[PDB]
Amino acid sequence: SPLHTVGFDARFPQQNQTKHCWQSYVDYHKCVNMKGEDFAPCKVFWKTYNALCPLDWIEKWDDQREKGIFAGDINSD
Amino acid sequence: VHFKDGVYENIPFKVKGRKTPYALSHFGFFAIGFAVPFVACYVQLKK
Amino acid sequence: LLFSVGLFAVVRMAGGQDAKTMNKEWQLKSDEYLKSKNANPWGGYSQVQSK
Amino acid sequence: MVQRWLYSTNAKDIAVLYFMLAIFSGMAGTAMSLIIRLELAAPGSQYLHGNSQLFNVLVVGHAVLMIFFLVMPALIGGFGNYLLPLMIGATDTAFPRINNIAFWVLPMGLVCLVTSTLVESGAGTGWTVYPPLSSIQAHSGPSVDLAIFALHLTSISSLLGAINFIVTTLNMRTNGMTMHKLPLFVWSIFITAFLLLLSLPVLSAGITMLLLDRNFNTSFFEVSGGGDPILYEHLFWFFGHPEVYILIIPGFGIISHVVSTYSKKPVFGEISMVYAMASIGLLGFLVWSHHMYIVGLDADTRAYFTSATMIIAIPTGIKIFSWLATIHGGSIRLATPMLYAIAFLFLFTMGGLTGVALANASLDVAFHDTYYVVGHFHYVLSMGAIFSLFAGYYYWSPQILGLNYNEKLAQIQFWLIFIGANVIFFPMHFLGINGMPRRIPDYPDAFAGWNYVASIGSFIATLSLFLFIYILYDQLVNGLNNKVNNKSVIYNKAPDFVESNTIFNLNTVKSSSIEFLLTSPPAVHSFNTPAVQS
Amino acid sequence: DEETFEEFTARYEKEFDEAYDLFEVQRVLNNCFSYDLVPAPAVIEKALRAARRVNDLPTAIRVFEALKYKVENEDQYKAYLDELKDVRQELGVPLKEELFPS
Amino acid sequence: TIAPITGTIKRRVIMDIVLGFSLGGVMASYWWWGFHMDKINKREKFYAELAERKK
Amino acid sequence: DVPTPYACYFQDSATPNQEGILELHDNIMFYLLVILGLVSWMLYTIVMTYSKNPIAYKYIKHGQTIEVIWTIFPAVILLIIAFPSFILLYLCDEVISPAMTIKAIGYQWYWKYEYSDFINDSGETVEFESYVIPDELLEEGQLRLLDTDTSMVVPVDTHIRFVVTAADVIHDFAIPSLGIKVDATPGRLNQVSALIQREGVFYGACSELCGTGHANMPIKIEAVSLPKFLEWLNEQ
Amino acid sequence: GRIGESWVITEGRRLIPEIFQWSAVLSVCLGWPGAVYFFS
Amino acid sequence: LFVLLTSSILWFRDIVAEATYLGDHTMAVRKGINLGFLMFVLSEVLIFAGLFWAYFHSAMSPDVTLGACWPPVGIEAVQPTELPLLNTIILLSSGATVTYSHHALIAGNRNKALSGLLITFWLIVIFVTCQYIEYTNAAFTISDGVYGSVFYAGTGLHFLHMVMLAAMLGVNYWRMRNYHLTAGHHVGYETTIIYTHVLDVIWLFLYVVFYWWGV
Ligand code: HEA
Ligand code: HEA
Ligand SMILES: [Cu+2]
Repeated sequence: SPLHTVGFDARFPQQNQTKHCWQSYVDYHKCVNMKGEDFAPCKVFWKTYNALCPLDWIEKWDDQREKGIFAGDINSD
Repeated sequence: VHFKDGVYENIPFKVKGRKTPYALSHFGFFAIGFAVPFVACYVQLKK
Repeated sequence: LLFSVGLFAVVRMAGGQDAKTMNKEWQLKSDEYLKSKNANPWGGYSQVQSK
Repeated sequence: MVQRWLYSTNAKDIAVLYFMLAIFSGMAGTAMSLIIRLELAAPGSQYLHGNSQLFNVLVVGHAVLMIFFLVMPALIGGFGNYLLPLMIGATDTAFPRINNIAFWVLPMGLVCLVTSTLVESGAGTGWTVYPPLSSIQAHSGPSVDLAIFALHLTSISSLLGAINFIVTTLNMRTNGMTMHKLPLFVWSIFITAFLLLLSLPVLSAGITMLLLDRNFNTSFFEVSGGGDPILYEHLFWFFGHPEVYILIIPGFGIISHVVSTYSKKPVFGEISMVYAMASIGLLGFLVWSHHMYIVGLDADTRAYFTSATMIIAIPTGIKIFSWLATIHGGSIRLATPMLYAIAFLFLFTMGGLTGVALANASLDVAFHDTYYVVGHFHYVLSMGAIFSLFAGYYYWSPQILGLNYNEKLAQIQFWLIFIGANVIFFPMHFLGINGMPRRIPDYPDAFAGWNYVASIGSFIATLSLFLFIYILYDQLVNGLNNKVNNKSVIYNKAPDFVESNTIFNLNTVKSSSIEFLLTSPPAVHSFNTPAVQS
Repeated sequence: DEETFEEFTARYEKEFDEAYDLFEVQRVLNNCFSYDLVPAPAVIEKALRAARRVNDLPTAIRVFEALKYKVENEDQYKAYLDELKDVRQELGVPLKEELFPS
Repeated sequence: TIAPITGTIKRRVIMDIVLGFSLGGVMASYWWWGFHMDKINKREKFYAELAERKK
Repeated sequence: DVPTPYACYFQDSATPNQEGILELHDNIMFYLLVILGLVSWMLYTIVMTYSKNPIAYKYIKHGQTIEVIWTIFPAVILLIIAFPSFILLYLCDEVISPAMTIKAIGYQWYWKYEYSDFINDSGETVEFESYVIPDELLEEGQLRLLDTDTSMVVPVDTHIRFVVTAADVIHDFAIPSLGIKVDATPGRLNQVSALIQREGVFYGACSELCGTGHANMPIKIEAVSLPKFLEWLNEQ
Repeated sequence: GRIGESWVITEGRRLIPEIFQWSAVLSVCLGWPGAVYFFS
Repeated sequence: LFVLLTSSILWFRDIVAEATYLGDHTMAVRKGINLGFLMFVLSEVLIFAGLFWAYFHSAMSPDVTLGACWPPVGIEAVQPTELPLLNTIILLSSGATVTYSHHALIAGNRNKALSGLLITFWLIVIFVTCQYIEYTNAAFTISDGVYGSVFYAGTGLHFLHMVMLAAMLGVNYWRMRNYHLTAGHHVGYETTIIYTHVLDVIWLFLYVVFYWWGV
């Protein structure tokens, strides 16, 4: 990471990033679990939920989805 | 209720008394000055 | 001031020893360990405090 | 005979009783703070076997006791109920039952807080009670509930006292007295009472909400359950900062009264700074949030908060220069009130300097929660409250008792507290620049010498408190001797090179009120006639 | 607000017309010397005659040593010397030969 | 016997404030400049090692 | 760097933001010292002159022109000292070309750090533990309250974000050398921008109450060469 | 006269009495470095 | 707790008894006690406002997780709504009919005053009975799993002030039974004239929301 991976902050420049991971993950989940063939439209913001967003919440959501019970206030559809 | 000139009676204590000529109550004040932190330490630990 | 220093001395004497570690040599070892590598800022100045 | 000291319908008995309670709380707090500093004199376990739980228990006891039972009760109650309705010409103050109820609900607070501090679990979160730091999981038992009840009853007492003062000012004004030219003390108490009336209810509501959370086990400010403790954090800030104003502004009024009745000259810009103090009271609700720069607010919000917090800081310097002009061109005497006011103003200038250094938001990132912030507020609160109370006592003891107090003992007392404060507070600059990590029972031994000198200063302060109580004994036992001889100061102000001995003898005091030449407190029926002024 | 200063002077003379003791002399002297204004020889002589209406030589000492040490005024001496010389020669109050050799 | 008087209020405060500002500035600036040149030489040295790290 | 006994100066700067803010604060405290000297000379000369003041003036009240002069002087002074403060805050609050991220969600009474940006071998995250060393465990080679179970490695010469949060109680991620300190609400999430410039070892602590074991919750970080740092993230 | 005696102290407050102000703060150097040398 | 409450009520009735009995009443004492009681009711109003704002502050939903968008859909707990609406509507009717019934009493002080006092007693008895019907098994046990118990807690804490309102009305009636509170230095009347005016405003504020909002 030679001082430049994603450039200037555009997703959310503010220091607080509370409601940041959910929006970055809902679109990825929608693009992934709809046909399972092509992920090109959602293949540009990987570092948004890989580095900018904590991976602990992402893995917790993945485990919750795997076990069939989710903790977040989301919709089934 | 209206018999206080206000020279020495304003203090909420009695100056008179041979057993306590402001010597026993004020020694108790001395004791209670450091009593509460000492007992607070003594309840859980040693001084 | 004299009462302050005398009472501090007597209460310190009555306190007794309460440190089985951190002697002068302990501090010397720690300072040598800290100020031997890892880009030392001119070797530091961490002198041992006192007895 | 006991109704005088239990059902005092007169304000003076309640004033002296509040003074006694506050001085008892203050001496207890000073002794236990000496114990704490002895624990922090050297790293390790020399007198207390570690017990970080106990360490924070006495730390919060220190903070809560001195904030809620030393600075508050006497410093406002005595001066208010002894001057505000007396100088205006009112015969007797109203609502004795309210004051008695406040007094008799106080021991509830004292006993409950003693039990809370003297349980095995105890509450030890410090002056900050923001959950889940103040959660019942760590600090179990009844300590939180007792602390909450003490908070509620103390808030009720202070609010009722402020209401009584406000109604006395609004209704019991004499016919011959304009409102615009009120003395600085009256306006100071007015602003303090209104700020208290607009600040205490918010903190009381927050404390009630926390009590409901702790009792009914609901989810308002806990992190689990979608809670926001930052709401109560903001409530506590909007209490404390106006509460800081509540603690300081009456001290400003007391210093103004002292300098006006001593320097024999008017205060520079008196009406202009009455208007400025009114503006401060009106705008204090806008600079309460300069501590939350790191919580995660927006950059624009940071800019607004910092702009407010250094745009409302000018009147401090305005008051400094106004009192400097008040002591300029006049006669200053080598009396204890002069030196107390001078030391208070100087150390307040350094405290405000440190605060202005803290005013910047960019520097706060590396400066917040460092040692500098705690050093700054210890500076301002310590000197302000302690020196204001000391000056008030040494300036008002012959006013309420009439028995003279030794000049030599007062001067040596001042020197002891002054040198202790300076030796404690000078190294804090180096301590802040190094980054001493706060609230650690076993701190790194690098700061051993500075901790030693701080302990020496604290012990100097404690022996100074012993000198205080011995001076009280000396006054009680030899007031007649002090009146007989010249061992104690007889007159507040020295004559000028214009006055003959007889003329000065029959014109000993030319002040703005009759209190100085009012005889030692008369019976409960005083000021039987209205005060006329032109 | 750079208010008028001769009004207080006229107050001094009207209280002189109502003067009843040395107390009024003390009050007017204190009020006059308190102001930043330097008193002219006319008002100084008026104050001197007010003090002498009771014939109190110590008050003359007071007023003369107050004139000698009223205001620094950038250390004005020669005017003070000549003024004290004339207000002395008008009546004669030799006192500087006693307290000075001390 | 000088009649025009009351012209001393203005300049007293002015000279006092300018003298105070000058004295405070000099007193602070002594140690400020000393400790600042100490810091600046230390920072130049640190920049030297920073450059030599990549050089 | 490391706190030292009887120190007289701030530790070596670790990020350009730190040096900038310390220099601007130095200029601010220069102004503060000169005005404090002003006030001190005022007090000294006034008391020295008036300890023997012959006459007490009584009729100087406002002086409206010069009054408004010293009333508008503090406003322009604070605006002058705030313009550099304004530009410094405007530059610091923004993030310019961040490179990678390190996260620290410490539990109660001890710290936990997360290196999810780097992959250990293939895809999997990097995570380790770090606990305080008490007096009993204080052997020959460890420091009391300054040595932890595992040090925190930092990528030298790399823009780094600090996505910090907590679990139960607010824990303060404090590194004085890097000029970074943010209180981490357990339910919230906060990130700041910084980058280390040199190689060195820095020590920190928890400047926010945790509980019974609040004191023994230190922060021990360090910096090494880039190949060594990459190798450490590879093996761990 | 009015001008010559005006500068007796007006310009004389920069070199005559500055020693008093300098000595009013001399306690720091004698005290704190001395304590540092004593302990260390 | 019961004996402490009885002791407090006994002290209050005793002190009003000496106030009505010792006489020596001027405008000073009447105005002072009226101002003090107005300050007390103002403090009660401020307590009401603070308690209302305690649950009102969830409007913009500034939370971070597990919710942050009221209502936090995902949990189906017991809804507090629709339980106390009968009590609040009957209290609204009583407030509407007594908005100036107290002034009618002070103007007339006749058999119409007796009828007003009797209907006030009957309505407060009905209110306390309808509060007492759901005492233990109202919604559930308050031990765990809180999602919508805040409205119930608010109603429970608000009922207390109505309880002492009924208590003060009863003690006033008993004071009239003791032949002490006549049309002289009246203390019950001087407060009950403005009691409805200071009570209806805050209760309407608490009823327009907290019952039509947050469901
Ligand atoms: C009201 C403000 C105030 C004042 C005056 C003080 C005064 C002092 N404080 Fe404290 N302090 C706080 C407010 C204050 N403090 C707060 C908010 C905290 C943080 C709380 C925490 O987080 O829990 C704190 C914390 C705090 C700590 C941190 C605790 C730790 O973790 O170990 C320490 C450390 O030693 C300390 C020390 C001192 C000392 C030595 C004084 C000395 O100045 C004491 C000297 C005081 C006296 C001189 C009293 C004299 C007594 C009298 C008898 C009065 C007589 C007067 C008359 C009635 C006439 N304070
Ligand atoms: C006596 C009460 C008092 C006073 C007067 C002040 C004065 C000031 N305080 Fe402070 N402060 C506290 C009480 C006080 N403070 C307390 C208790 C805290 C701790 C709370 C918490 O953070 O936990 C605190 C903490 C605190 C912080 C918290 C730091 C952080 O975020 O963690 C900040 C930050 O901005 C701050 C700012 C200021 C400022 C700008 C002033 C200024 O108003 C000072 C005014 C004085 C001057 C103006 C200097 C002298 C005059 C001049 C030289 C005139 C010319 C100069 C200028 C106009 C620029 N204060
Ligand atoms: Cu503020």
